Amino acid sequence: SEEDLQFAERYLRSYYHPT
Amino acid sequence: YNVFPRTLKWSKMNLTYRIVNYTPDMTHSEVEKAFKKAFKVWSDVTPLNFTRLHDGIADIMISFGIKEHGDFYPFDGPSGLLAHAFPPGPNYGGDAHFDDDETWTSSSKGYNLFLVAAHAFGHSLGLDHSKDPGALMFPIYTYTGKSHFMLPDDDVQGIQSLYGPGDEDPNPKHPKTPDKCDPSLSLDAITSLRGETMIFKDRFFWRLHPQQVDAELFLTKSFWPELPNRIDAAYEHPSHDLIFIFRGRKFWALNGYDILEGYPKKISELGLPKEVKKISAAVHFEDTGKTLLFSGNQVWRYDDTNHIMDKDYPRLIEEDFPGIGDKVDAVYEKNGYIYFFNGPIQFEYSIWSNRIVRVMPANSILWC
Ligand SMILES: [Ca+2]
Ligand SMILES: [Ca+2]
Ligand SMILES: [Ca+2]
Ligand SMILES: [Ca+2]
Ligand SMILES: [Ca+2]
Ligand SMILES: [Cl-]
Ligand SMILES: [Zn+2]
Ligand SMILES: [Zn+2]
Repeated sequence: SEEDLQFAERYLRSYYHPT
Repeated sequence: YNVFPRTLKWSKMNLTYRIVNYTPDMTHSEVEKAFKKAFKVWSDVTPLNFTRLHDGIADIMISFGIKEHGDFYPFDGPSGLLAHAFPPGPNYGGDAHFDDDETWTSSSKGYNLFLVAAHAFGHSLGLDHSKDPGALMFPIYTYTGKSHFMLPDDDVQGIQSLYGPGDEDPNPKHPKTPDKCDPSLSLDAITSLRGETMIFKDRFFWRLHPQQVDAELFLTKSFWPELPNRIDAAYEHPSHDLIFIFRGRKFWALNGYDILEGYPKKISELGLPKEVKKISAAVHFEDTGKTLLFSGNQVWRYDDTNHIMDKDYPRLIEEDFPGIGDKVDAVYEKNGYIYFFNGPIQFEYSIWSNRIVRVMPANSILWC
């Protein structure tokens, strides 16, 4: 199945700077 | 550093990228240049290579997007979210998207495309966020300064835990965040700000609140983008809410995050001679209105209340403050005690009895 594929999409990471 | 759960990493050293579309904020060549430079930060310290494709599907697909831009992780307009990236993997994995609602530059203004990209690509290669504030992979952006970019030690250690070293690091000495518990630690400058201690070391300062034992670590640029990374000396004017900061022959007056009108000034305006190249340390006393300015083995006393240097300076540190050696790295005072930092030691000095009363390690100011 595709438990293994979604794995990258959880760990999506953002980079932030406050307003 | 931190890596991704299950330690996601690429199984191949030869990686391809493609710039799918471009920001209008910069020219194609300038953008190609930033990304190339961003991949080199990582390739310089690893066995990895990066090849740019002009069509088709690459491992790292790069795109600029605004708000909802395809994946269901929309951007947020100006500031805030700058970009995002997926860990190693097929399809989305290794991909990076940049918020075009930011003004992307190759300068200090807007948001620096290379700087964000290097960070993003760290994710694309398997680094998670770092807790080290001096680390490229720190979750919060800071423009690092105008000098050439060196990848910090933490990120190098991180990336190399996945892929090993390269053959030739062009810049083998990588900047390490200072360790407050190292007994050899020596300090650049010390002051108070709103009750709390400010301890400067290289391009960092710790802020330490007296109700706390653990100091918060900041990049100096995160407070004051227009100030130097490293600084010589610092003092305060408690009432007035003012911090003064020295570096070479320039000084700033600071009210929180704001540089007062007419700074930086030249330290000559303070009445120092021309052969003074830097103020090594400085401290102000609220009750008398007088500041002490140290340089080499001498002291000046400036009268802040009448804006002139007191008579009979410079004097010798050896003569007015016997027993603390020949220089003063940093200096602050409280409750009638002056704390003189000289390499890895600090001398607690009693204004009251005019003598040293306690000797303790420098890093002891950080509850170490
Ligand atoms: Ca991909
Ligand atoms: Ca944004
Ligand atoms: Ca834009
Ligand atoms: Ca100093
Ligand atoms: Ca000081
Ligand atoms: Cl100082
Ligand atoms: Zn990030
Ligand atoms: Zn996206």
